[PDB]
Amino acid sequence: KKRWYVVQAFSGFEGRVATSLREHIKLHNMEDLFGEVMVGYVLVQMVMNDASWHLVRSVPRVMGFIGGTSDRPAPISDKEVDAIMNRLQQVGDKPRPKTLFEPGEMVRVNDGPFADFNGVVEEVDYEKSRLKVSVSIFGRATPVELDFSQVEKA
Amino acid sequence: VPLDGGRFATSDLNDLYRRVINRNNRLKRLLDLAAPDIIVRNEKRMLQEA
Amino acid sequence: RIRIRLKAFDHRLIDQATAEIVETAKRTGAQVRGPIPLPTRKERFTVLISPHVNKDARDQYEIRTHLRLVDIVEPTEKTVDALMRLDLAAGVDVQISL
DNA sequence: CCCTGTCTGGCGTCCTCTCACCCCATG
DNA sequence: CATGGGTGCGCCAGACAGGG
Repeated sequence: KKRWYVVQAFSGFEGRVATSLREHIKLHNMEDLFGEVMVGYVLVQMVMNDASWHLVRSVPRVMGFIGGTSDRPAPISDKEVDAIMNRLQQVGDKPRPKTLFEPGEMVRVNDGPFADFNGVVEEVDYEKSRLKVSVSIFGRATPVELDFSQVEKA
Repeated sequence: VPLDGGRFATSDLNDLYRRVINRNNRLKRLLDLAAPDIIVRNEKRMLQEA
Repeated sequence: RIRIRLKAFDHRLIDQATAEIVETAKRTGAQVRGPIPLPTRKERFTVLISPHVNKDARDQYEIRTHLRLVDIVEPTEKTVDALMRLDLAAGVDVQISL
């Protein structure tokens, strides 16, 4: 059984640290002691022998593990485990919006010259994915069409 | 203030304050995301040292 | 495709309004199809004026109405930027359909 | 607890006059 | 383009262990 651990790298060289780590594994052929490597912190499926600990800290541009102590470092205590699996699916099938708009509902604009302005959606168009909202510019309401992502629900 | 050339010769306190604000923004984002214990302990420890 | 409709009554005050919004767009975006007008709109109403009698005194008044459409050609991130909270014509209804 | 050894901190003159040089590095 | 992490000083003195 291989449990997870957290590795600190020089922040910015993280993909190169991950590649060098996979290559040090396939050099010193402790292939049965490493499962994956996930991407300034690098997640490693691993077991704990002192040989594998020296291996990961002998990988270049790696500071060390992050745990309670340096004798027996600590398995990443990820509170979200099965929830993190669903959070990876959430980032994967990105939850997107088509035309979040409603009559008389106030909205917020954060894109184009109308950004930083609020208004109401007098008309909505889910088929055209466009919301009809006017902005109080110099007093007169300025009915303009904004996308659901172009404006926020108020 | 800049030097003769034009590159701004920045003071040391701007490095210190900019570090503290970079780390504080990172710590607010990790407490938003509910990172595990060891991540936010290192994050708060880096803020303490900053 | 971007429409700037302007809605008011008289053509003697909107005439400076079609001058201010094509030229200030020219200095920033310079992308406009030109003002294309709309038929003048008339609201005539005959009303009785004698206080309690005499269905003959009907005086014709009218609240006149005019509409002019600017129609800039390209969604410019400089025309809208400079002319967002800006409209010379006072007591007017601007409709910047983007 | 009463003395003994260690471990870290705090500090060391004043005015001037030039010079030289101030973060890589890179996908 | 923008950010991200040496090994030559010497005395005083008091606080922290360390026996004692």
